Amino acid sequence: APMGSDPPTACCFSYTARKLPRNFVVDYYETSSLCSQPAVVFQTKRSKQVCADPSESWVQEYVYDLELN
Amino acid sequence: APMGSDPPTACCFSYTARKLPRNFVVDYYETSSLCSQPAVVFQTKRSKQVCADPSESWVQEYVYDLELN
Repeated sequence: APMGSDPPTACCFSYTARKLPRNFVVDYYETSSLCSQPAVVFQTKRSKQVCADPSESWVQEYVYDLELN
Repeated sequence: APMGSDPPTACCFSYTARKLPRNFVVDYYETSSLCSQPAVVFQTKRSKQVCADPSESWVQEYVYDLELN
């Protein structure tokens, strides 16, 4: 059926500059795909969501910890 | 006070390919600014929002009509 048209896309334009302490990341969220530059988004406690360069190994590590417990 | 962190940004990655008939644009919405590539978003009746290249004169014209009545 006629699906949506072509809305924008929540793509990160940059990233923070400090690794969020595990005590500051209760969850996370990934970007879209349309834009050729997706990224991982960490959800904290006194903020909302923070973009993170997947190129930083610590980002992949925190994601793994979130996949576990 | 401690504002938000650095959430993603609703930036358009592309644009439709056909001018939306005036009978298909009851309103519109502009993108953010963080990303060096903002754009205008038209709100239709059987969709939601559609990105549009501000380089197309018809896009600037429809925006003017929306600023009037």
